[PDB]
Amino acid sequence: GQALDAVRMRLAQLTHSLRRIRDEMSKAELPQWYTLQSQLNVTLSQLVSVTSTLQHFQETLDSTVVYPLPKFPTTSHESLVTTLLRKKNIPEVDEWMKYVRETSGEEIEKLLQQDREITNWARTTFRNEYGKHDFK
Amino acid sequence: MQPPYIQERLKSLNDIETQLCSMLQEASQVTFIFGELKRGNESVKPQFENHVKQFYERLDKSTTQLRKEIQLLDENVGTNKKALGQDTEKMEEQLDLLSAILDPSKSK
Repeated sequence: GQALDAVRMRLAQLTHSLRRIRDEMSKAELPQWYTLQSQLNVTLSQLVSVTSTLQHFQETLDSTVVYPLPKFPTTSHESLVTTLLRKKNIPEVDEWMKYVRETSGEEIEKLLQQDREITNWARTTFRNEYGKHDFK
Repeated sequence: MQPPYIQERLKSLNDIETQLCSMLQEASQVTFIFGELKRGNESVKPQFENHVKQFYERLDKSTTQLRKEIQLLDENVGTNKKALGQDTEKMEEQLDLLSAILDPSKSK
């Protein structure tokens, strides 16, 4: 419950930041560019923290089993239950990665290791380039 | 016109921003080339080293030259005034006009 509690508080503050950026964008007059950058960076790094913390506690979330309350009436709130129950993605993202995979399209494994060696080589090359010139 | 010193100062500054533009352009080409390098054709691999080296050497010496300019600012300290003579020069030209008026052989 502790992990889900931390997820709750962090997601609540993320939703609060979203409500903020919403009600300062809803104005008919656009504020200064710098305030928009500050709000963007803060909210976006907060989203990063959301992702990282959700990553950290996957085991606690998975272990939990969902069950409706005995006191909760489904006869009158079945629509509300179904609203939270449904999880299928929005369609546009679906065909989005479908076209993405269409465009992308032992052989695969050796290309994978070739990518490994290119990555390592590029990292070493840029380390050497940084070391070549004194930046301090 | 301005004294020459300011002229080469502004030339050096213009060179500075042109070098910055060249650095941005070379960043564009290196970002371009890395894409196909990730794609998997090794022909343009040698060009990558040259592009990276030229990009870094363009990034460094530009900042170095700008640092030299800001340093020049440090020792350049200590190194209507025209109005004080302005009326005088006006005076001069007016009398010149009178001369042109005074001589009828020069009014042609």
